Amino acid sequence: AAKRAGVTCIVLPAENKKDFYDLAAFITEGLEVHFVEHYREIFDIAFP
Amino acid sequence: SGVRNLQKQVEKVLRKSAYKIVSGEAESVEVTPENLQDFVGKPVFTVE
Repeated sequence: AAKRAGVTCIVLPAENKKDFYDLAAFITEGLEVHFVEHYREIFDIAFP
Repeated sequence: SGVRNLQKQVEKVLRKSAYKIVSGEAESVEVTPENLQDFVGKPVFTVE
């Protein structure tokens, strides 16, 4: 769904770094993922 | 605390071994800890 909308970045809990990599590589082309666990991380990957 | 979930895992591993037997290459599957992530994939929990 994020691919359909033209999204070009995405942020997921680090605990799902597993499942996201099961997907076929063509599905994952063109995204730029940022796994994270503690919330402070996200604050620095959105605003600045 | 229950054993039901581990029962699911060991089941999965075994039947995948059967698939390596009946058509695959090895005549005798030998699970090893280094081998395991192949059969059952990536770790789920870590950060207890």
